[PDB]
Amino acid sequence: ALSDGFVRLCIDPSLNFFGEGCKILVEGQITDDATAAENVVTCVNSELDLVERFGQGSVLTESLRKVFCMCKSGVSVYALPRADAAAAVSAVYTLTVTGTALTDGRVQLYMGEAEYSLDIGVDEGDTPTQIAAKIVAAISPDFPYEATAAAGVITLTARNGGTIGNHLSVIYTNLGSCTSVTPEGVTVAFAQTTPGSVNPEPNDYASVVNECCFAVYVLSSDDTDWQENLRDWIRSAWDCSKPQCFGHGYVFNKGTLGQVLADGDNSAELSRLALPTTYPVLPYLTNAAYGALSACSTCENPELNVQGQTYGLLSCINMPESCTPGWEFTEVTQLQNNGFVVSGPATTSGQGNFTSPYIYNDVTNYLRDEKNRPNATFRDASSRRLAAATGVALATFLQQFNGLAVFTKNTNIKTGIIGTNLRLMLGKIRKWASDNVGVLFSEFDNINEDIQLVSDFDVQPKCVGQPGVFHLNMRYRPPVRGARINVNLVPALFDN
Amino acid sequence: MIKPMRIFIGGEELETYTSARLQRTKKQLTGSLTVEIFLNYVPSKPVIVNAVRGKEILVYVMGELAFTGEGGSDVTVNFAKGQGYSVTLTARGRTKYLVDSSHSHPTGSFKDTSDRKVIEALVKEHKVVLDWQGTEVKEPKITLRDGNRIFNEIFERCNQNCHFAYETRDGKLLVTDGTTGVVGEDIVLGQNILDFSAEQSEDRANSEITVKGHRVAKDVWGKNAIVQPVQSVADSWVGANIPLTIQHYGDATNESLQRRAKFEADRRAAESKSVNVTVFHVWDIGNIHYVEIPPEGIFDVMECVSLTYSVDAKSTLETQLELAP
Amino acid sequence: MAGPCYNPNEHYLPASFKGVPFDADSSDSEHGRNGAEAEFVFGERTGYADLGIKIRSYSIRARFQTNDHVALSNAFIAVLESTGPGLLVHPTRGPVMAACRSARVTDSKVDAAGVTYIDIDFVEANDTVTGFG
Amino acid sequence: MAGPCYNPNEHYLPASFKGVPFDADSSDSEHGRNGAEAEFVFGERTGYADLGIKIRSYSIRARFQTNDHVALSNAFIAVLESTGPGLLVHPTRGPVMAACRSARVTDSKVDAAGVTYIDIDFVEANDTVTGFGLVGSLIALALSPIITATEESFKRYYSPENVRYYNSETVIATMAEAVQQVQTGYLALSGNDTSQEKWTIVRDFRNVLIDEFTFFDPANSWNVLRNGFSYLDSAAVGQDKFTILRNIINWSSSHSELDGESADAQNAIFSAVRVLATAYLSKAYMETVASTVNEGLAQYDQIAAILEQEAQIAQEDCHDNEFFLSIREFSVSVARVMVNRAYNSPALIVYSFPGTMHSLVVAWEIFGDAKRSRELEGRNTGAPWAIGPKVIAERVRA
Amino acid sequence: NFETADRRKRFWTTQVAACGQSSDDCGDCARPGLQLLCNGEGRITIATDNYVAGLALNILLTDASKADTGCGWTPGNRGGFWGDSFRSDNMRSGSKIRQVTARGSMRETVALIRAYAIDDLKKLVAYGVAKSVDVDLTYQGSNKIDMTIMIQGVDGNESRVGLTGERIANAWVWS
Amino acid sequence: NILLTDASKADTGCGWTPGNRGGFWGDSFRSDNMRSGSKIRQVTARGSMRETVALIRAYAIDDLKKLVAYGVAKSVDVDLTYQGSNKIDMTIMIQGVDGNESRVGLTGERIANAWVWS
Repeated sequence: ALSDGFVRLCIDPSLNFFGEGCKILVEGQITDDATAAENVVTCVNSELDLVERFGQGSVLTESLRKVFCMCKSGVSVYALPRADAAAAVSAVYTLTVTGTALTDGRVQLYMGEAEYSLDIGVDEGDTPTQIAAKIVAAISPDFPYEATAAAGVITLTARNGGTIGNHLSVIYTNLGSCTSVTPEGVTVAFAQTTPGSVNPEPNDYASVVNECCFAVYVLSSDDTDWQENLRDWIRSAWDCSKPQCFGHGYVFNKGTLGQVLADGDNSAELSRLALPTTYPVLPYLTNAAYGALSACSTCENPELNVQGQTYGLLSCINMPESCTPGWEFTEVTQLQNNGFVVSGPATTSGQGNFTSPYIYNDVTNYLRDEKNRPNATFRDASSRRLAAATGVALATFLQQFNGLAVFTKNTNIKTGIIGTNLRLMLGKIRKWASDNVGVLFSEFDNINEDIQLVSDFDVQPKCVGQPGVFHLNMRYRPPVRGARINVNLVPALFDN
Repeated sequence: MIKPMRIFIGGEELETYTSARLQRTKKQLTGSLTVEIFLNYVPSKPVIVNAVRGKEILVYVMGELAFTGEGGSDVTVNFAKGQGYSVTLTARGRTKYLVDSSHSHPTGSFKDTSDRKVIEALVKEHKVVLDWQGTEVKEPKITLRDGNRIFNEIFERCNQNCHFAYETRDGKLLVTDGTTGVVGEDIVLGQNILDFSAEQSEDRANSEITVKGHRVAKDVWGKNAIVQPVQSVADSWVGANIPLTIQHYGDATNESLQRRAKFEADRRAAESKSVNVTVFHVWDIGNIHYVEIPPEGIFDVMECVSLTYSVDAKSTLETQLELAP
Repeated sequence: MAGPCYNPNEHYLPASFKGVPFDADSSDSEHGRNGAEAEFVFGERTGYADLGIKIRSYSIRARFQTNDHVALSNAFIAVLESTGPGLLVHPTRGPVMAACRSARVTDSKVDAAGVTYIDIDFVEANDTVTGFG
Repeated sequence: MAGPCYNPNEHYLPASFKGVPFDADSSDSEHGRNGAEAEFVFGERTGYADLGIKIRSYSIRARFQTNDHVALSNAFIAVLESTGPGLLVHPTRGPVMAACRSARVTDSKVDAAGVTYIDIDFVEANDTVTGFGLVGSLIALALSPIITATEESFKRYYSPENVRYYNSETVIATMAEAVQQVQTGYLALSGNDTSQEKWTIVRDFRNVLIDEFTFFDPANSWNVLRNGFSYLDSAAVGQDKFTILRNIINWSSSHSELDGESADAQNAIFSAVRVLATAYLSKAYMETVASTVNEGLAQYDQIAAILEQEAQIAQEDCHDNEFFLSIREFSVSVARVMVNRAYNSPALIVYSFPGTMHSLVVAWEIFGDAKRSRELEGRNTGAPWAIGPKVIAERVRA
Repeated sequence: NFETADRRKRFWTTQVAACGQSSDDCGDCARPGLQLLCNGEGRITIATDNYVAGLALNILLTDASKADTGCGWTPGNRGGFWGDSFRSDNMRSGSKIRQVTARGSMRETVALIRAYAIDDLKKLVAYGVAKSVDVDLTYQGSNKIDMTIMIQGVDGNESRVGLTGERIANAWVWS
Repeated sequence: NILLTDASKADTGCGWTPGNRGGFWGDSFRSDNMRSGSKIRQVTARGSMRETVALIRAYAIDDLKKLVAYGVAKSVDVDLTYQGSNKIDMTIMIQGVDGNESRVGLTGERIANAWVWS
C-alpha cells in the first residue's frame, strides 16, 4: 500500500527469505558457559550466534560449525543441547618439549582438524624449553581442549566430560628434516594420563521432540546405549500405531575390526559410520559432515545416492595422508558386507600430504528381516527416502475420494449423480501407479496382481463392517541401480 | 537521416546525384571526383541544357568540407536503347591547370635562389595559393627544362629534398616533409573493419642505396667536383644484400645526397607494407591511427596515405584507406 | 470483410487510365525502403543505414465480357501504347501517375470464346525538370 | 501443443511497428553464423573457421477485416514508407529494432472483396555512429602529455645564468651528474650489442659531458635529458629495465640544501628526473605478464606512492600549480591501466582441489591439455609433484 | 604469498526490512532500505551482506523508461534514470512490472505480469551476478496471489571441472 | 585395457570434481586423434531393462571398434543375449591373422601391426 506509488501493482515482499522445507537436528553436549536451556529444542540461525549460545569449544559448537560449512543454504537447522553427567571425568593429555633450539626455525602442529593448525617461529637459537612451549599462546580458542602451559610441559584437558574426549593422534614436524628449518635438538613426546569416565543417557525423546517431523537426526556421541535410545525413537516415528513422522539417524562407531562388528544390531533406521582406531581427525566432525551433506542440502531428490567422489565428498574436512590405508582391503569388504559405511581418501597423494575423505557406499545397517529371512529391501539408504516419499505422495492422491458418494450394492450410477464404485476406484489408482514408473517405482512384475481394492463389507463377517471403509493392498519395487554381465572373450586365430 | 554528403556546383545544389565517388591520394598532385546524374528528355517539347564545361565544385561530407574543384572539367552523356539515359561529371583540384599547362617562365633559368622562391614564381601565373611548411633549401643553380610541365618540375625538384607535394581539401597546395600529426581513430578488428589485405613484398626493397653526381657550385672542379661527392645510406630492416645505385640530377651536395637517399628509403619501405581497409559508414589523409589484426600481428601505429568515399543508389556506403608506415 | 452490410461498389474506386474507363479485376502494389545492411568480420554486432525510398509499382488485371469485346479490348491497347505517362485511378490506392511497362493479352477461340483478359504492370512516374538540377 | 489448456492470446505478443498496432498472422526468422570451410587438395581432412554473427531477418503477414479496411491498410503503408528504422514488437521474438525492406499488398474486387493481405520483410538494424566507429584504447599509456608537462616545469625554474653567481658552479655540476646516471644505465643494458649505432651513441654521450658550455642553456639541458632516456628505454624490452630504473629513482630522492631561488634551480633537476623515470618504469611494467593478482597490484602501489610524493612537493606552497594538475591526472590514467592488467590480463582464478596433485595432472584436468602445465610453474609455489591443494590458473573461456 | 589474494571489496547493499515493516488492515509488508550497524563506542557503519539480493531489489523497485504512446507524458514522470546515458553495456535501468494494464480476464493480466518479471530480472545473468533466475507464480483466488523468485549463486572458489556453460564473471560476491 | 578404463566424461552443466573427470593425462601427446579408455560404465537406467541393455551393447561396440583403427584386428563384434532378471551374458569375438601372408586377392587390406599375429 504505497500512497505516492503507481496504480496497478503493489509488490509487498516478505520480511525473510528461505524455505525450510526440510529440517536437521544436531544433538550433543555443551559446557557451563553456554546460555541455552538444556533439553529444549531451539533453532539455530548462523555462526555469528554460536559460542555464546552453546559455550566455547563445546562438542555441540564444533559439530554445528561443520554443518553450516556444508549446507550453506537450503535447509533449516535445529539443536538439542545436553549437559554433562553427574560425575563425569575429563581426559588429560601431555605434550613434553625437550632440548634447546640450536638454530632459528619454525614449529607447526596438526591436531583434530585442519582448522586448529598452528605455526609459530621459534625465536632464535639457545631458547630453552621454558621459552618454548609458547605453543599454548598460539592454540586457537575453539580447540575443545584447554592448554595450561606448565613448566616445560603443556597439558591438554578436555572441555567436556565423558568418553567423548578419548580420540587423539598428533602429526608433527620437529623430528625429521624440513626446509622450514626444524630447530635442531628439539623433540616432542605424546602420551595420555587419564581417560573419560561417564556419559549421559537421556531417555526423554518423547517429550522434547514429541510430535515434530525431522528429516535427519545427527548424534555427536559414541555411547552405544545413547545411540540405542535414538534408534528406538525412530522406530516409533515409523510405527503403525499413529500418523508417521519419517526420519533417519546418523551415528559412528570407532575401534578395531572386532569391536566395530559387535555393534551391528540390525538397525534398519540408522547408518553407522565405521572408523579405525587411528583416525587422524576427531570422530564426530566427520559424522556431522556426512549427516549435513546427506540432509536436504543434497537429498531433495529422494532417489539420489550420496556416494562417489563427486557427490560423497566431505570437502569441509582436511587431513594428511597416512602411512597405511588404515582399513585393509580384506577388512573393507567385510564391513561393507555387514552393513557399514566406510570412507577413504579422495585422491591418492604423497605420503604426508593433505587430502579429503569421501564415502564409498551409502548403506544403512539393515540385515535379515522380521521373519529372520535375509534380504536387501532396505539395504540402500535411498530406499528409506523413497518409501517415505511414496507414502506421502500416495496419501495426497487418495484425498480426492474424501466425501465422495460410493455405491457398493447396486453398481449402476444414475444420470447426473457424482459418485464412484470399487472397479472405477481401482482403475484410477492403477493409472497413477503405472504413470509414476521411472520416478518412484520400477517396472512392475505383474501390475494386475500387485494392487487390490476391497470394501470393508467383504473382509468382516455379516453385520460387522462399516459403511464407506476400504482396504488398499499394494506392492512396489524401487528403481534398479545395478547390473551384472558375463564378458566371455574369444580371441580366435582366423578360421572362417 | 541528416545528409552525410552534400555536393555543390557553382552555388546551385545537386539534388539528383544518383552516385558519387571522391578520392584523395597523397602520392600525387591533385585529388579527383565523379558524380552521376539523371537527365530527362521528352520529344517535341523544350529542354534546357547547362553543359557547363567548367565551374567551381564543392563536396561536404557530414557537414564538413572534403574537396574543392576547378569543377566540371569533363562532361559526358551516356545513353542506351534499354536501361536509361544519364550524364556524368568529373572534377579535380584547383591545381588541375598546373598538371596540364606547360610553364611560361619569364626567363627560364634562375641565377641563385632557394626552392621556395622558385615554386612561387612558377605557380603564381595561374593564381593558386601555396601552403609552405617545410624547410627552405638554398642552391646555386636552378634551370627549369624548356616546356616541361609544371607537375613534372615541382615533383622533380621536391624528390631530392624529401618534400611531399600533395593537395589539401581547401584548394591550396601543401608541401610537407612529414605527417600532419592529426590523430585519428583506432581501427580495431572486429569493431569497424569490413575487409583488409596486408602485404610484404621483397621485390621492392634494398638494403644499401648509393647516390652519385657531379658538382656545379660557383667555382669547383677536379677531384672535389667528380669523385668526391658520393654518399651511401642503408635501411637495415631487410637482412639481405640487395645493392642499388642512383644518379643525382642537380648540384650535388653531401647533405642533398642523403636527403634524396632517405626519400627513396621512405618510398620503398612504404611500398613494402601496403594495407587496405574498408570501414563501412562514411578525417583527412596523413593522420595517425592504431590498428589491430592479431592474425598477422598488426600492433603498430599507422598513418593513412589515401582516402576514398563511395556511394551507390542501392545504398552501398563504404570508405577505403591505404595505410603504410 | 466482417458483417453482411458491405457494399463493394462503395469502397472500390472505378479504375481508369488517361481518362478511358476500364473494368478492373485485381489490385496489387509494392513498397519498400532501400537499406545498407552490413556485418563486420569477427564481430558480434551489425549495422544499417537508410538510404532512400524505393520506387513503387502497380499491377492490375482487366476483364472484357460485354458484347463485341474485341473492339473495346483492341481499342484499349492503343491507349497503353500512347507515348508518355498519364493519370491512373488505382482501385484502392487512388489517383496516381504511372507509365505502362508491359501488357499480356490472353484469348482463345475454343477454350474460352467471349472473354478477353489482359494483365498490366504499371510503374510510378513523377515528372522531372530537364536541366538536371 | 500438449493439453487442451492453451490460451494463444496469453503467449503471443500483440504486433506493432513504430507504435501503430496491427494484426499479425505469421512469424518467421533467419539466424545463423558465417563460416569459412575449406578443403585441401589430395587430403583426407577438412578445416573450418568462424567469422561472426549473420544478420537476422523477419517476415510477417497481416490481415485487415474491419469496415473501411482500405483506409487502415492504405494508412498503415504510409508508416512503412517512413524514414529510418523503428521499434518492432515481433509476436514471438519480443521487441526488436528493424527496418522494412519490402511489402506486397494483395487485393481483389470479385475473387476476394473485403479483406486485404500484406506480406512484409523486415531486417535487423542497430544504430551506429557516423565517424566509421569511434573507440578508446586501453592497452598502452600516454606519455606525451606528462613529458611535455615536465618540460614546462623544468624550463620554468632551471636557469643557471640568473642564479646568484656563487652557486652557478654547483647547479651545473648537479646537472652533469644527472646525465651521467643515464649514461651508466644505458651502457649496462646494451652490454652484448655490437651494432653500428652503439658506437655512435657512446660517442655522443662522451662528447656532451666533455664539453663545458653545453649545460648553460636550458634548451640544451632538457633535450639531452629527454633524448638520453629515450635511448635507455629502447635498449631492452621487459624485465631487463627494472633494476636500472629503480637505481635512478633512488638517486633522485635527494633534496637541495641551498637557499632561496638557488634551491629551486637544483630541486628542478631532482624532481624532473624522478617523474621521467617513474613514467618509463610504468611502461616497462606493461611489457610483462602479471604473475599473480596480488603481485600485479603490489607493483602498481609502488608507482602510485612515488607519483603522489611528487604531487605534494609541487603543491607544497603553490610552487607549480600547473605541474600539480598534470601529475594528478597522469596518476589516475596509470591506475586505469595497471589495475586492469593485474585483474584481467590473463584473468586468473583460484581453484580448490581435493588434495595435492602433480602439475601435469592439474593442467589436464582444468584445461584439457597436459602441455599447458608450463604456465603453472610461475604462479604456484611448491614442488612440481606437490602443487595444491589450491591452484591459481587461467579462466577457461570455451 | 598468503592464499587470500582477491582484494576486491564490497560496498553498501540495500536490505529487506532495513527500516522495519509497515502494517495495515490488508497485511504486513517490508520497508527496504540501508542498514546501520553500531559498535561498542558509537562509530556506526553500514552493512554489506547479501549483495545479489540487494541488487535484485533495486531492479524491481524502480520505474524504467515508459513506451511512447502518441499522446505523451509530462517531463517529470517519463521514467528511467538520467545516468543511463553514460553506461556502455547497451542496457537501460529499472523495471516495467508496474506498467501493466488490465487486459482480458484476471488470468491473462497475471500471466502478463509474470512475463515482465522474467524480462526484467533476466538482466541479472547479463551482468554476471547469477547464473540463472526463474519466477514461479500461482493463482489461487480472487484476492490471494503469491509469487516466488529463485536466484542461483556460485561459490567464490571454483571446485567443479568440466562445466557445459561458463563461470560467471563478477562472481567475487559469491551469490 | 580398453574395457577396464574410464574415458573422459561428457560435460553436464553442473560439473565434476577434478579428481575423477576421467580419461588419461597422457592422451595429449598422441597424434592419432583418439582418446584412451572406455565409456561403458557411464550408462544410466533409462526405460525398461531391455532398453538399458541395448544401450550398453552400443557403447561396447563403439569402444572396441578402436582395435581395427590401431590395426591389431581386422574385425570385432559382440553378441549379447537377455534371458531374464538376473542372468545376462555377453560374448566378444575378435578376428586375427597369421604372421605370414598366405592368401592373395583380398578385398580389404592387410592390417598393419600384424607382427603380433593375432
